[PDB]
Amino acid sequence: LLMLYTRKFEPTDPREALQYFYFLRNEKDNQGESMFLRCVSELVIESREFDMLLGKLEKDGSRKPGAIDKFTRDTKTIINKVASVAENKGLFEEAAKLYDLAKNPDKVLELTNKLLSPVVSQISAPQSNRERLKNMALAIAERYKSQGVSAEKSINSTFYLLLDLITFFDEYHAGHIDLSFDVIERLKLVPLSQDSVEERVAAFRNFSDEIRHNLSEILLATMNILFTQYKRLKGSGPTTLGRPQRVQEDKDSVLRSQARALITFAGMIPYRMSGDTNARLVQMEVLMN
Amino acid sequence: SPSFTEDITLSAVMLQEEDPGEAATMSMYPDFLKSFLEHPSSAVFELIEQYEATCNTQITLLKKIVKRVTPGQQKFSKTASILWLLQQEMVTWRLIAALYRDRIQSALEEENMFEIAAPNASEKTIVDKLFQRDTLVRQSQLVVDWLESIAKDEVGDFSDNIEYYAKSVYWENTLHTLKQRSMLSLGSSRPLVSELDPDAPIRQKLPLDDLDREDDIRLLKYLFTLIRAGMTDEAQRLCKRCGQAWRAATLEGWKLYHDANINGGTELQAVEGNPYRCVWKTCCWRMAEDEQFNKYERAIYATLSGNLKQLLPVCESWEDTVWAHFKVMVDSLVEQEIRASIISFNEANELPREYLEANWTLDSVFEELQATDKKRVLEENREHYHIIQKFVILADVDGLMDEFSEWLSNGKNLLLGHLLRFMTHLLLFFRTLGLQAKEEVSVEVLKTYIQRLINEKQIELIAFYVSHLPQELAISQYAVFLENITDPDQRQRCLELAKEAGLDVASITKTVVENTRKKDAGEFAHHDFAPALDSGTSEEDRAKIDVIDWLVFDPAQRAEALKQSNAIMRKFLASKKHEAAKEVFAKIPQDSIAEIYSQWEEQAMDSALPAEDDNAIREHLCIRAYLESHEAFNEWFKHINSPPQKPTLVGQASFTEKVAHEHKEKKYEMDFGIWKGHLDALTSDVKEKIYNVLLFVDGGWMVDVREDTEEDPERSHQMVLLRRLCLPMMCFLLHTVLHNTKQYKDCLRLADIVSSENQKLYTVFSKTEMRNLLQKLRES
Repeated sequence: LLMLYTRKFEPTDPREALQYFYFLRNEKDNQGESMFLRCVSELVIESREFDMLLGKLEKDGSRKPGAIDKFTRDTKTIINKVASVAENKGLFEEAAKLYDLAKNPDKVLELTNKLLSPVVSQISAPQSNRERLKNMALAIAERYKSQGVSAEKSINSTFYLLLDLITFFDEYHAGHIDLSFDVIERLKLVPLSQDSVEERVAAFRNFSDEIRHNLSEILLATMNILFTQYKRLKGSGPTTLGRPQRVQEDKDSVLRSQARALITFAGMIPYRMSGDTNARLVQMEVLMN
Repeated sequence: SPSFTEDITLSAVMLQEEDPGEAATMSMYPDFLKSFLEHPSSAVFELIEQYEATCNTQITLLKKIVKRVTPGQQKFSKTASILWLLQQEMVTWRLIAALYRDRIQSALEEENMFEIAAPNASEKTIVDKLFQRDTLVRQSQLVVDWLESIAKDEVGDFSDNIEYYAKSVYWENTLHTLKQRSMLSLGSSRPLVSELDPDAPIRQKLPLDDLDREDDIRLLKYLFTLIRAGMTDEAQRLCKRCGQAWRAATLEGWKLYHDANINGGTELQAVEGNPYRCVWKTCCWRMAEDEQFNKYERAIYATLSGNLKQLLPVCESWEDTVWAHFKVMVDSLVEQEIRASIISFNEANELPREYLEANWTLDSVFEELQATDKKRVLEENREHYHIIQKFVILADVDGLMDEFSEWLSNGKNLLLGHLLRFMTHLLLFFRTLGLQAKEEVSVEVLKTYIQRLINEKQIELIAFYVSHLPQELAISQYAVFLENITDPDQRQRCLELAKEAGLDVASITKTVVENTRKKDAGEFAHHDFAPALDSGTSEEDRAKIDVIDWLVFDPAQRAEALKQSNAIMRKFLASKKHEAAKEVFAKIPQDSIAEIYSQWEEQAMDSALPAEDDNAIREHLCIRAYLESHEAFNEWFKHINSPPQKPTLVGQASFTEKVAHEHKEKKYEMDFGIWKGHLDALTSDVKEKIYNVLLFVDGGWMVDVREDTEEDPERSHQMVLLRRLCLPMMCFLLHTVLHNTKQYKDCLRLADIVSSENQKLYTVFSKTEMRNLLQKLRES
């Protein structure tokens, strides 16, 4: 009877349905959870409206009170459980926003990693859902920077690393090869000499499986830029567009050291990657030397 | 019958819902197809009776639903309206079926129409001659039989229902009041008849009592309806109920006279009536010109006269007005050949000149119907069923096709799935009659109908109806269908149903393949490395991946499946999705080439074996070899990069530490031996396969016998591109491996051997590349 009568006005304004739910506080299941909890979760899913129910952050500050806050207590637990059911239904962005309301950055940062890692792996096109996810993630990052909100430092550093990675790929896709270059050496993941390979090894075990996957694309763009540099220098002789031959030769020698170190590390990584990636690594590096 | 029990019971099990009509609609079609199974396509009439019977059972089903609806719910008012449209389509079935069975009988009997004779015997000879001779009146008679069969079906048991309408006291109120006037101290100041005559009041102008006259009017509804239907047995029934045996007598003034007792003893052949009937109808004609009647008598005898103006008042329906058209024209005709057959041309009856000389045709039926300035008939005229059935009568094929055109212009929302099916049966019986309608309109209707049909899915339904199409369209639509059939159970079931009901599935799968090829394609570049900033899976990529299943399901499609799979392997690699290539290789069996070879052998025929199957064998093998050498090089590269351990180099330590160093050195011995053995085996195998793909077919690659630009110029372009792409680095990697293995003597002979223009392998290296190989030979 109750649930059918709720059906009579499910899409009505929120708090109205809330007093209906309020009667269901006394009711629950001895086989698990409460009908109250399940219904509030499902209906707020249908709602996608929160600033009145749980309240809202002014921008990111204190949570302004919600409607249920007046008649109910300890609403952060409801926040967490509801966003848990949301992500169980795959409602990732809204669950993340709800934990932003909850002040629980851990799952927020984890999930934004799983969100950005695929979209980061595509080209930089204006008005893209890649850009949407980028924007929400950078908003999260800026909020936590301003707030001093600190997760496990491993995840924090990896996330700042990722953000710098998007900066890199944006430069690459815009064709600002020099800017992307500067970005990568300040990212200091550039093994110019063979001695940086074991440093890259040390960096590797710091990584989770997902970024371990994405290192392949990272090094792909890397060798792309490297080969462009070497070929452009080779095409620039001393009688064409300047760039004297001695400087080009010395820089190409340094670059060849870098490329051979890159291939050595690519071979001596500890977990298996794509054989296509391996072959392409080797064949652009032969083009390099 | 079980059909009625099923109707009521499923009405109970179905009323919970709110759209039972379409559920029953789909429920109809399996019966359609089963019936097509049990009976042939020359038995279309029995098909029509089974149509009507089953759709009548469903009529009853919707009646049961609508009546089981509680008051105050028009949610099933839609159900009742659809049920109404259902009865309209039913009567359309009756109309067309009878009309064209009469058409068939006419076509059978065309060569003996019309007669001539002179009066020699009883006038029933005149009568049955007249009935047999003409067509126009014949179909008029049949359509009248239609309408009044409708009427009597509506009637049914009005007999048992009048059990409760009955009064058998003649003018009881006038009776009792004149009795009390004669009976009491005080009479009444009220005028009444002294006579019981059916014309006692109006002849005497004297009043009658309201209850008297109004139970009269009530029985007038009863019998008026009964005879507008002509329900004559019930007519004499009601007469002999209420004691109007006078009126029952009045009923007989028109039915003619006969007798045939020219045989045997004095026995009844016919005694029926008074032969004064021609003049008696003339008398009724003039009584009509006299007017002053009740509605009922006015209508009945203006009917018995076919008097148009005094028949105007009572008939206002579309059915009533067309009915009256037929009645009037049938009468005028029938009396015309009465006077024609019975020899006379002098005065024996009087009628107005225009009535005598009015001509009659089936065109006039609908011209009158249209020209009716009565808005009831006018609005009924625009109703679809009416237009449909009057086109049925008229055979106006151009008007029908244009009208269907405006229907489809409005779309399919006005033409529900059952409407589309009904127009479909329309066209079906057209064809089984060898009558052909306009084909683009037909295919438009059918495609919209099949759109419906697929909205209601049910693989068992689709194939026969699709079998009615232009070939390209039928192929495309069964493709759209079966590509959703993705679970092997109903998949194979759909294949058996398709092979049973037409449109083989194999050509369907191929057509899916080339349509997929037509939408999307992969990269092509014989220059080093595929251009991209970031790369990943595409919708086109997945579509090309997943079009394959349709071919791979059928074991018989293996040849073309392999051909297109190798082509898409080419697209994989040239679009830099070798991972897609390897996944598809894992998907496809490794013995497919041998299976195809064995199958072409098993037919005991190998002469018609073209270059093509054996080519497909070569592509499959060449992709296998190139990919395998690829992961072999990668495996050797990863293995060499994984040393067992470095030698222990710690200095002075403890005795237990010395034992630990000895254990470390022994472990180093085993690991180094195993790792080096594997490394050298991998090195040897890698160079072996390098030569195999570098010294294959005169050092060729992807090479094939048929590179015809008549078959595919793009195939040749792709293949030369593949060689120009893959050859350079393959040679350079061989140079690097041999140099690392200190095989510089092999580098010098291998670097000097890279010109095979026999199988397109001598013009794949470039100026900068040949410079690079010059420096490689220089390092060696």
